[PDB]
Amino acid sequence: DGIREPVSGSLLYGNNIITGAVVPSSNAIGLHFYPIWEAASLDEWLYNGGPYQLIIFHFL
Amino acid sequence: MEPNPNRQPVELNRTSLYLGLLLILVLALLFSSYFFN
Amino acid sequence: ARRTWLGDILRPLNSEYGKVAPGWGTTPLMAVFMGLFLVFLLIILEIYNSTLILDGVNVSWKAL
Amino acid sequence: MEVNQLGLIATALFVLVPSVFLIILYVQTESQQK
Amino acid sequence: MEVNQLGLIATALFVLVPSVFLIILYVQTESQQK
Amino acid sequence: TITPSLKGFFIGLLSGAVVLGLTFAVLIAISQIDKVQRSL
Amino acid sequence: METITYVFIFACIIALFFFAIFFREPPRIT
Amino acid sequence: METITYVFIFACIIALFFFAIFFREPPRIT
Amino acid sequence: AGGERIPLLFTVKNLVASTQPNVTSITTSTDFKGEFNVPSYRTANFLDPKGRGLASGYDSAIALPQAKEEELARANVKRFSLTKGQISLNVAKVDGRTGEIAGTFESEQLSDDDMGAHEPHEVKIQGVFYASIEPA
Amino acid sequence: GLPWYRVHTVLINDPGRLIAAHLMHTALVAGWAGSMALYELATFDPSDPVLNPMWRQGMFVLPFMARLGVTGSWSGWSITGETGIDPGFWSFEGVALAHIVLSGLLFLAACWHWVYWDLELFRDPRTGEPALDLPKMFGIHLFLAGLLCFGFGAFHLTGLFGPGMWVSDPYGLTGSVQPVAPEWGPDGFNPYNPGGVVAHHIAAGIVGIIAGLFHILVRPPQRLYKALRMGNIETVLSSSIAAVFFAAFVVAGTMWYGSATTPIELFGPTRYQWDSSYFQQEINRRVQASLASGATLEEAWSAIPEKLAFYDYIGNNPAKGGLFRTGPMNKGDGIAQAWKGHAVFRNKEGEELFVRRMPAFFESFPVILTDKNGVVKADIPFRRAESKYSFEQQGVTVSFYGGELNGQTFTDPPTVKSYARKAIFGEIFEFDTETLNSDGIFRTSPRGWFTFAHAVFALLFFFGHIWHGARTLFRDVFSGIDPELSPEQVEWGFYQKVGDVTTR
Ligand code: CLA
Ligand code: CLA
Ligand code: CLA
Ligand code: CLA
Ligand code: CLA
Ligand code: CLA
Ligand SMILES: CCCCCCCCCCCCCCCC(=O)OC[C@H](COP(=O)(O)OC[C@@H](O)CO)OC(=O)CCCCCCCCCCCCCCC
Ligand SMILES: CC1=C(/C=C/C(C)=C/C=C/C(C)=C/C=C/C=C(C)/C=C/C=C(C)/C=C/C2=C(C)CCCC2(C)C)C(C)(C)CCC1
Ligand SMILES: CCCCCCCCCCCCO[C@@H]1O[C@H](CO)[C@@H](O[C@H]2O[C@H](CO)[C@@H](O)[C@H](O)[C@H]2O)[C@H](O)[C@H]1O
Ligand SMILES: CCCCCCCS[C@@H]1O[C@H](CO)[C@@H](O)[C@H](O)[C@H]1O
Ligand SMILES: CCCCCCCS[C@@H]1O[C@H](CO)[C@@H](O)[C@H](O)[C@H]1O
Ligand SMILES: CCCCCCCS[C@@H]1O[C@H](CO)[C@@H](O)[C@H](O)[C@H]1O
Ligand SMILES: [Ca+2]
Ligand SMILES: [Ca+2]
Repeated sequence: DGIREPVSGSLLYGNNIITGAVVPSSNAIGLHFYPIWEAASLDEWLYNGGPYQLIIFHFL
Repeated sequence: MEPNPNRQPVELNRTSLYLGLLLILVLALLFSSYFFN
Repeated sequence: ARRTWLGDILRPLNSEYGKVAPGWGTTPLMAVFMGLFLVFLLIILEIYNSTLILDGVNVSWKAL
Repeated sequence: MEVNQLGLIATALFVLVPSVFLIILYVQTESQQK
Repeated sequence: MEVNQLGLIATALFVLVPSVFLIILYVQTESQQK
Repeated sequence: TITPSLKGFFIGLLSGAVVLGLTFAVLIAISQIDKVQRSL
Repeated sequence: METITYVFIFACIIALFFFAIFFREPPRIT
Repeated sequence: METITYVFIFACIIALFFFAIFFREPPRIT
Repeated sequence: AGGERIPLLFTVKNLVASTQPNVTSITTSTDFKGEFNVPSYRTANFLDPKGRGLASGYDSAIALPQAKEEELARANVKRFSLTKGQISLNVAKVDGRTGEIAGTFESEQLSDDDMGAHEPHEVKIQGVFYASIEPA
Repeated sequence: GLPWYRVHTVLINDPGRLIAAHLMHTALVAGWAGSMALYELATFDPSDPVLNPMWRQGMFVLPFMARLGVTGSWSGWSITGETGIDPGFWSFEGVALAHIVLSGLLFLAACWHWVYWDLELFRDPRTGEPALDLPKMFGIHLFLAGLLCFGFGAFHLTGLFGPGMWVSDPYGLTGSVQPVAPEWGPDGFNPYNPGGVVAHHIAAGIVGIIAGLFHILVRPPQRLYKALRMGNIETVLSSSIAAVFFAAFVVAGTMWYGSATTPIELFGPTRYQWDSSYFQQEINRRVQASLASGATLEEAWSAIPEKLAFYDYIGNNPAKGGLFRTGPMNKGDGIAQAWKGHAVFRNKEGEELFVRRMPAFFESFPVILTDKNGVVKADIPFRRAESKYSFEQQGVTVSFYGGELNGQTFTDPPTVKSYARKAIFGEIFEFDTETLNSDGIFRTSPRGWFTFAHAVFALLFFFGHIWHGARTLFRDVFSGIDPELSPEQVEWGFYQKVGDVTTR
């Protein structure tokens, strides 16, 4: 939600199958296209929910 | 002993094996979170 | 098949497979007992449900 | 995470016991004469 | 007693896995054409 | 004694018996009037 | 331990998909 | 849980004794 | 009931017990009341199953070489108990010719504390007694 | 070959091996009972039937042994808190041992009946085919069931030759095993009257004996023999499954609502005693009676038994659990140690205030305090900026009467608020949360777990009934419909009566 309140979705970060998720990209991004190469680093890309966009666009 | 005439062979074909393993594994994937709680 | 002492004693108890009384036999009497039993179950259900409330019958822990 | 300590063996036997049942039955079907 | 928390599943799988292997082999031997 | 709810229980019992009795009386009468035809 | 368990079950399912497709009983017309 | 485990294995061994004796492959002269 | 075992050092060690005043003769009305010492049920050499003791033995849990010691202090550091018990003797019979008396007693004392490892229990002991008195 | 879900149909025409399979099922069930009792004895703490009774400890078979008169251990304790009792052989341990031995003997009988399956007894004397005369078997077994039912009621439950049954006062404070005389009037049909349980077994037993004799002596009418397929053992499976799911729904119901056979000292209180404030009303009655007799408030509340206060606490309500919150209730709120006493809240004006109690529906619940007329006087706010009723603004204090905290008053707002949070659960207790590493989350009692399993199994057995009733009445088409099925039988207008070729 773009308010610097990160939601944990992955198994290794404390989730089980029922609670786990790939979390949607940041509200600060909005509808902006956020590929890996728009981030300064993978660490930034991950914080802002880059995986969600890559996955849903390739999936669709 | 004289043989029992009521015996019958039992079968599980390969598709049934695959279906059954899928059922078990998916049920495990589903209930395991609740077993760990 | 194997005969045994105990099996010979019990033989007459397992010897009438398929034996029936003619026609409807005691079906009418059976229906009467079924109807009485339906009314019995309805009574005990309605007592437990507090739909049927009887003098001296307090359906509660209090006054057992 | 503070999970149930029996969750691991519960899940393991939940998978293994019925899976093994099916594998026993499948393999002895294949070994029957064709 | 403060035993190892994996001792139970270790013992269960130690029994189960090789016993199941033998049972599979035995049953599919019995089912072969005699 | 016969409580109000025991009287009510009897009314319900009688009402159900009347419904079932009239239903079967009517069905039995119609079944006798309008019989299936079978070849001898 | 929980993560290993979840990923293990998932991996078995993916393996099962592979055998169920490529090592299925072949359909045969008789 | 440990005691259950030890007694379970023991009980399985006693059962195995029973089958190995009374449900053995009968020795047969041919 | 339920199996818990209560060891105790049943004792009248160093008993000092007195009657009522004006006992010109001991009768079936005479009573004794007094106090005694209850020393530790085990004495100072006794070693626990890991070899720890007070006047002998290890002073630590040697099978846990790098465990923290504060949590084991009560098991590691043996202590020697010394408490008081109380007893009453009720004379029920007297042989005036022989100087023999008999009756019932009730005593109260603490049980074994396993050299400080746990709290003792309170025990009440009832029974019979006999005593022969002689001029000295 | 046979599909996996049909392997046991090899028994249908093999009475000897069916008996062996039934013996083996019986051996397994009796072995479970013995094993379960031993596991419970290895874990049960008998030291406090007041605040740590069996139903707080996840005990499932212990209450069933106690219900019928097994109350002592060979180690000297009894479930009512006695010491130095001698139960004789029939202690909890002796019951468990008897079930283990029975299990072994049934196992051996199963082996014999499996090997010696081909007994002449199982063959029809006319045809030489395997055959069971099920109508007469039903009479024999019904007669036996009636004799056993009658004897249980007339000898065991009455104490005439046996121990009786568990009975208690209406608040579950003084339960014990007692002889019970039958109640032959209409209050015998009151579920809460134990004498009706006794009368039922006497009367139903006699009826079973009479009907058993009828079914031994009178053959089924041909029309019922044919309609119910009484030559097919699967018809018995169908109707037996139906009777069993009926009985299972009944025991689920009487466990959830309570009856003379589901007493609260064995299975815990019911959810409805919380819904109706059953125990709170009796507590208030006793306190008011003490006050009317000139007791002080501390004396009135100190006269409340801790066992009675403990029932007036939502942590013992069986509708507060969770499906995967496993184990004993003690694993949740903890092992109850002591009543803290009755908390009386007051505001700065000195008006007595009452914490609104949590209904069973709510996993969480706010803290709201009213006066005796239900007017809100204080609460714990969520948003603070427009708070009007905070404990700080209203000067809320809490004083305790009876229990551990008797005579004490707290004025520090965080402390007062902490006690108010506990008061939504009813009476306040001190718990040992360390011994079991309790997690603070409510679990249900054996009353809840019994009810869940038996309602579920009952519903599942409805399917079994439907399935085996269908198999019975449709046996001729189990493998498919007639390959030469007359299209005139399924098209309209050919036959006057559906499916009757004699109707043109
Ligand atoms: C069919 C193969 C395919 C397709 C369609 C995509 C598509 C995409 N990838 Mg993926 N990718 C692929 C294979 C593919 N990928 C493979 C094999 C890898 C491993 C090397 C990756 C690794 C990868 C990463 C790491 C990322 C993407 C991303 C993207 C998105 C941005 C792509 C972009 O900017 O292209 C730009 C190129 C053009 C605009 C040129 C187009 C040239 C054509 C000829 C012009 C006409 C296009 C027009 C729309 C016509 C369409 C109509 C019809 C005729 C097709 C887009 C959803 C990014 C993403 O997910 O962001 C959220 C991202 O970060 N891809
Ligand atoms: C040999 C005699 C015997 C005796 C004296 C006992 C005694 C006991 N059993 Mg054990 N048991 C036995 C054999 C016995 N058992 C066998 C053979 C098995 C294997 C099936 C078991 C399996 C078993 C289990 C699984 C459990 C016990 C338990 C117990 C205890 C409580 C019993 C109870 O609540 O029953 C309740 C009995 C009923 C409610 C009977 C229901 C009868 C139905 C409704 C009749 C329906 C059909 C009938 C024909 C209808 C017509 C009736 C007619 C009169 C009109 C008690 C110590 C409990 C225990 O505490 O274990 C430690 C327990 O959980 N037993
Ligand atoms: C004077 C003699 C006498 C006395 C005092 C009793 C006393 C009693 N009988 Mg017994 N009885 C007797 C003679 C006697 N009986 C005789 C001669 C017979 C013929 C053998 C019976 C047959 C009998 C049966 C079948 C039952 C009783 C039951 C009872 C108990 C009733 C209170 C109760 O808990 O009901 C609770 C039970 C009900 C209120 C019945 C519920 C009926 C349901 C609603 C029918 C539909 C069920 C179906 C599966 C649908 C469920 C759907 C659902 C999931 C929503 C009470 C102990 C009942 C019992 O065992 O209770 C524990 C019971 O079920 N008796
Ligand atoms: C009628 C059956 C029954 C009931 C009501 C109880 C009740 C109780 N047991 Mg006992 N127990 C039983 C049978 C039962 N038990 C059996 C058969 C065994 C041998 C395994 C035991 C061994 C046992 C032990 C070792 C212990 C208990 C304990 C307890 C207490 C806690 C229960 C709990 O946490 O459950 C939790 C219940 C669940 C988590 C529900 C599981 C639901 C399953 C997994 C659903 C499966 C769905 C299926 C896969 C779907 C297939 C779909 C497909 C068809 C498409 C409670 C009093 C505990 C206790 O406190 O002891 C003092 C305890 O330690 N029980
Ligand atoms: C008294 C109870 C009872 C009995 C004696 C039977 C007996 C039978 N059933 Mg029926 N049935 C029942 C109740 C019963 N059923 C109930 C409650 C249901 C709904 C769940 C059914 C639904 C049903 C179906 C849909 C079918 C049968 C079939 C059969 C026949 C073959 C059984 C077999 O080979 O399974 C072999 C079973 C296995 C190899 C493994 C089963 C594993 C289960 C699913 C999981 C774990 C079970 C666990 C050990 C059980 C503990 C039970 C306890 C909690 C009660 C046999 C005549 C079959 C039939 O009609 O064949 C012609 C068939 O298709 N039954
Ligand atoms: C969905 C419900 C349903 C269905 C489709 C079936 C279907 C079947 N049953 Mg089963 N049965 C059921 C529920 C059902 N049953 C219930 C709840 C019980 C009581 C435990 C039974 C007990 C039973 C037995 C003992 C037998 C069957 C048999 C059969 C088969 C033959 C038909 C039959 O006898 O119907 C029976 C009729 C009905 C289910 C309808 C009854 C309608 C009642 C009398 C109306 C009552 C109104 C009520 C008094 C109003 C007051 C309500 C109160 C709350 C105020 C057929 C497979 C037989 C079989 O298997 O043959 C091989 C067999 O022997 N059934
Ligand atoms: C206490 C100890 C208890 C131990 C119990 C051990 C055994 C219990 C396990 C039994 C498992 C049986 C499985 C049989 C599996 C099997 O054999 O299927 C195939 C089988 C086909 O039978 P046929 O009549 O064609 O016969 C072929 C024969 O070879 C079968 O023996 O149909 C069924 O068994 C009916 C049930 C179907 C169930 C199918 C479900 C598949 C869907 C997948 C669901 C998961 C994905 C969901 C995605 C959302
Ligand atoms: C031989 C012999 C003997 C012995 C015996 C014995 C030792 C026995 C045992 C037995 C036993 C010891 C048994 C046991 C059993 C058990 C069981 C049978 C169980 C079952 C279970 C189940 C079935 C479960 C299920 C489930 C689960 C798992 C989960 C949850 C859900 C449910 C619940 C479903 C003697 C010496 C005496 C003598 C004679 C001979
Ligand atoms: C911990 C999990 C444990 C799960 C254990 C599950 C065990 C299941 C045991 C299955 C038993 C199979 O039982 C097996 O059936 C096959 C047929 O199917 C029989 O085999 C029989 O039929 C076949 C086929 O006509 C003939 O070729 C063979 O000569 C004959 O003996 C075997 O004699 C028997 O041993
Ligand atoms: C087959 C029955 C085996 C007998 C079980 C052991 C004796 S009985 C056993 O004794 C313990 C110690 O006194 C008690 O704590 C426990 O409550 C009691 O069940
Ligand atoms: C399998 C071993 C059986 C051991 C038998 C010990 C009997 S013990 C005996 O039993 C009587 C009847 O219950 C009691 O009344 C009596 O008090 C008790 O001492
Ligand atoms: C200021 C907080 C402390 C004041 C007392 C809190 C209410 S009471 C408190 O509640 C805990 C949870 O149930 C129990 O585990 C514990 O036994 C009990 O002391
Ligand atoms: Ca004296
Ligand atoms: Ca803790």
